[PDB]
Amino acid sequence: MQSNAGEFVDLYVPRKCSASNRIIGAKDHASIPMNVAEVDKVTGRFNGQSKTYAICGAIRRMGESDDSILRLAKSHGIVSQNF
Amino acid sequence: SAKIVKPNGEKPDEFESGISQALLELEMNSDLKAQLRELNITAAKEIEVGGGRKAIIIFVPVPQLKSFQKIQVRLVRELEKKFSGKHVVFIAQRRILPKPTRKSRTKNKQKRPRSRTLTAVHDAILEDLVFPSEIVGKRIRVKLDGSRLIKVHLDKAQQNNVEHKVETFSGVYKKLTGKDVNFEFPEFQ
Amino acid sequence: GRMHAPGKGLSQSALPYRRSVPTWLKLTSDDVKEQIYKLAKKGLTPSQIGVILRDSHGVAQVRFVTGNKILRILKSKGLAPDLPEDLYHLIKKAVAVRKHLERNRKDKDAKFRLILIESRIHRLARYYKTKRVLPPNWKYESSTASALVA
Amino acid sequence: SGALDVLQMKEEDVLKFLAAGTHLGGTNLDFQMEQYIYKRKSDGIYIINLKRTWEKLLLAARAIVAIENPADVSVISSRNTGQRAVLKFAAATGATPIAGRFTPGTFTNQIQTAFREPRLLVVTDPRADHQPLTEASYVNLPTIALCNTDSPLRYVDIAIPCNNKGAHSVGLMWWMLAREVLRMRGTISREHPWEVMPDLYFYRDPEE
Amino acid sequence: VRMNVLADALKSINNAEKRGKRQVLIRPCSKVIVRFLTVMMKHGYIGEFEIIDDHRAGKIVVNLTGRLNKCGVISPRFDVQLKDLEKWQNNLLPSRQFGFIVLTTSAGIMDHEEARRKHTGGKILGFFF
Amino acid sequence: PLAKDLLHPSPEEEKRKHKKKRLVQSPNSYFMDVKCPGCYKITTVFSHAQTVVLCVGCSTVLCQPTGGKARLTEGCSFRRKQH
RNA sequence: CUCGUAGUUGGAUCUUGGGAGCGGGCGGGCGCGCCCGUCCCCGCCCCUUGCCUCUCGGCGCCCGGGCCCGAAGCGUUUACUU
Repeated sequence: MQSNAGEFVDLYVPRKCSASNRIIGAKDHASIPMNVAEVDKVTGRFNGQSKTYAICGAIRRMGESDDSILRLAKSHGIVSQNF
Repeated sequence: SAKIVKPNGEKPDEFESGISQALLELEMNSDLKAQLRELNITAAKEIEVGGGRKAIIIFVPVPQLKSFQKIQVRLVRELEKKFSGKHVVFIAQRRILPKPTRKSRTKNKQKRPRSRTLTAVHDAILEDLVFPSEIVGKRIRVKLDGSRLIKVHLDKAQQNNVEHKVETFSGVYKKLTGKDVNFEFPEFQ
Repeated sequence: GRMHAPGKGLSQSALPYRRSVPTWLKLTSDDVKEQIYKLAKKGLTPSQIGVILRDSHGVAQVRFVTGNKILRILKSKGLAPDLPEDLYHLIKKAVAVRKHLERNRKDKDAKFRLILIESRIHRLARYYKTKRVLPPNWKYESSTASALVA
Repeated sequence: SGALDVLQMKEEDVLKFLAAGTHLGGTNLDFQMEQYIYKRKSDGIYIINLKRTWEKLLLAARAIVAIENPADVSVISSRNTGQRAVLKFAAATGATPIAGRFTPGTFTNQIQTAFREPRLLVVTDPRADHQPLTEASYVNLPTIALCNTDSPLRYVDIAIPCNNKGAHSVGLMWWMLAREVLRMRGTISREHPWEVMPDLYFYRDPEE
Repeated sequence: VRMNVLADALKSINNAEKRGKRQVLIRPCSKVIVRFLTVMMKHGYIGEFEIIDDHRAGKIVVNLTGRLNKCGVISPRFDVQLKDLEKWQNNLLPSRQFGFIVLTTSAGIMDHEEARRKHTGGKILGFFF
Repeated sequence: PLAKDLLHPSPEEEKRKHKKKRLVQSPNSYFMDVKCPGCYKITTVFSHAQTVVLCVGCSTVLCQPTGGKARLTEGCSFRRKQH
C-alpha cells in the first residue's frame, strides 16, 4: 500500500485469489472473478447481492475449479446441503 | 489417626486423616477387608473441580498405583458416597526428579531412569486421572501462537463411568501439569 | 539404507499405539516369568521365546506384562547365551553356504554370498565388540567357522 | 444451493429423475468426480449423487442469473445430441446459441466475422467442445459444463454432475434447468408445474 | 539411513504447496521443527496445526497458506559470528521487508532480527520467505 | 484443491490403507479365543500362530499357519476387539 | 559389476516443560498496573532442574554458630554463541 511516510509497497492491490489462498500476477487469463446472484429466500428469487469467486488462473487446467468453488459456496452459506 | 489408615510420609496431616477414618469404616465389609487396610493414602490437598465446586486430591506415597486401582474402584464407588459433592481419584506423587544434565551435587543419584522425567510422569498423570477408561488417542493442537491444547480420545464402551465427571480430569490436570486437555470419544473400527 | 539386500520391503510390525496391557487372557506376570525362564532354560533363543509366548499364552510385548524383558531378566538371572542372535543365525547359515560352495566349487556366484557372510558377521562382530557381549578381540577368519560346530 | 426445501430436494424432481435414468453415469471414473457419488453397484457403473447434482445445478442457475443483462452469454455445443436442447434453451432464455458448427476465432480472433462477445460460456460437454473450451480458457470468461464419471473435467468452473451421453437424461437436465434458473430469477413463484414435458428435449430425427 | 527430518519437512511442504493442498501431513517430526513451526507462526506464515501422536515418528499436520514462498535447510550446520549475520541476510533471503534467517543458539530459537536484538548468534538452519 | 481433512479424514481409507502408513499405525492382527472343539475347556492362541497349538478335542490340529495368517481347521469361537 | 578399511557423515526422545509470579524494559485495549503475548525480556521469583558442607564476618536475621555470600563458585566433560 501507500504508508504514511511513503513505505510504498503497493502501486495498487492486485485481485487476490481466495479459492486457494494464493496471489496471482498482473498478466493472467484464467483468474476469473465471476459473480453469483443472491437469493431472497422468500421464494428463492434473485436479489441484488453478490457472491463472488476469483480463483488463481492455473488451477483450471488441473480442473479443480469446480471443487474449489464447491468449497467456497458451502463456506459462503448460499449452499448449505451436505450429505 | 493414621495407623495403617494413613501411612506417614510428609508434613501435614489434616484432611487425609478424616478420609482415612472413612476408609476404616469402609474396610469392615466383605469387599475391602485387608484390601483397604494397606494401600491407604498419605497426603491430601484441596483443589477445585470445575466451576462452582471444589474437591480433594489424594497423594498415595505411590509405589502402589499398579495394584492401587484394584481397590480404588471400590474406593470411588464407596467413598464418593461419604464425601459426595466433591471428587476423589488416585494420583502419582512426584516432587520431581530434577534434570540430570544439570548437576554439581552428590546426594542426587547419578543416573536418571526415564520414569522420573517430566514427560513420563506426565503420561502417568493422564493415566492417574483416567484409569478405568483407556486412552485411544492424542492429537495435540496449538493455541494462538504456541500455547498448548491436547485432545485425548478414550474407549467408547468405558463412558459408563466418568461422564458426570467429564470436566473433573482437565480441572485437575491444569494444576498438576499446567495446560489444557480435552477428552473425546472417537469412532471404533 | 539397505545395502546387503536389494529389496526395500518392510513388514515387521507396528505394535498397538495403546501401550495398555493386552487383556484378552491376562495371564499375569507369574506364569509369564515361569514360561520365560522355562523357554530360556531348555535352550531357546529370545526371538522364538517371544513367538511361543505370543502363541500359547499370547503377548504383544513382554515389557507390557513386566518391566524387565527377556534379555534383561536372563541377564539378571545368569543365563546369558553363547553368542547373540545376529552373529549366531548368520554363522549357522554360513556353515550351510560354505558346505554348499566347497561341495560344488564351480558356483562362482555363491562365493559372492559367502563374502557378504564374512562381511555381515564382521560388521556385527565389531559391533558386539563394543557391545561387550564378546571379548575385546573376537576372531573370525573362517577359523572360528566350526569351533562351536561338532 | 439455497435453504428453501422447495427449491431443494422434492419429489417433483425425483418422479422424473428416476424416470430418465439420472442415477447412473458410466463404467469408469476420472480422479475429479468423487465429490458427487454415494453408492456403487455390483454391475460396473457408478450411480451419481442427484442431490449434489441439484446443488451444483442451482449454483449453475445462480451463475446464469448473475448475468445482469441477458444479451451477452453463449450456450454452445457442436453435437446434435444437445444441439436441439441448446437451441430451445437459448430461444426461450435470450442469451445467444451456437451449435452444430463452430468457428475458432469468433470470440478469440481480434478481427473476425461473427466476432461475438460472450460473457459466460455454457458447453454441453468438454469432450464435445474441444476448441471452444480452450478459447474460454484463453479469454477471461467462466465455463459451465456437464460432468460424467468418465469425462475429462479440465477448466470446468461450474460442474453439473450427470451422465451427458443420453438424450433422455440431458433433456431432463435442460428442461429442469430452465425452470430452476427462471425460478431463482423469480418469474416462477411456485405457481405452476411447467407444462413442457421432457419428451421435448429428447433429441429427434424430425419427421413431425 | 533416513536423515534430517528438518530438511524433509522443508521439502515436503514445498512439494505439496505448489500443488495447493490446504493442509499437509508429514510422517516424521521433531521438537525443533515444531519450534520452526512456532517461529513461522509468530510471523503468521502458517496457521495453527496439529501434532498427531505416534511414538514411532510423530506426524505433523500443518496448514499451508498464501503467506509463504519457501524456507531452506542448510546441512552443513554453520555458525553466525554476528559479523556475518548481515552478509547472510543480504545473500540468502529475498527480502528485508519479510523473511528473516533462522538461528539455533544459546538464547533460544530465533530469527535473525530477534537474534541481533539479543546480541547472540549461532548456527544457521533456516531462512524463509 | 482436493485437500482432504488432514486432522481427521474419512475412516474407511485408513483401514483400506496399509497398516504401516496409518494416521496412527496399528496392527491388522486380532486375537483368537477359540474352543479347540471336542473338550469342555476353552483356550486361546495367537491369531496368526506360526507355531501350532494342538487341538486335542476333536483329535486333530487347530492352527495351520498359512502365509501371513493362521487358518483353523476346526475351531469355534472367533473373538473380535478386546483392548 | 559386487565387497570392504580408513572416508566424510547421520532416526525419535532423555525440560523449548506450569504460575496472575514480582520490580524493571515492551508490542497492545486501557490509564509500565488488569492483563492477550508457552515464565512477552532480565535482577527477585514459584513447580526443579548444582553447590557454604569449611574459617572470620557484610545490611541482614536468630541465638561463637546458621538461610546467601566472600578469598571463590572445588562433585564429570568437551563443540559452539555474548
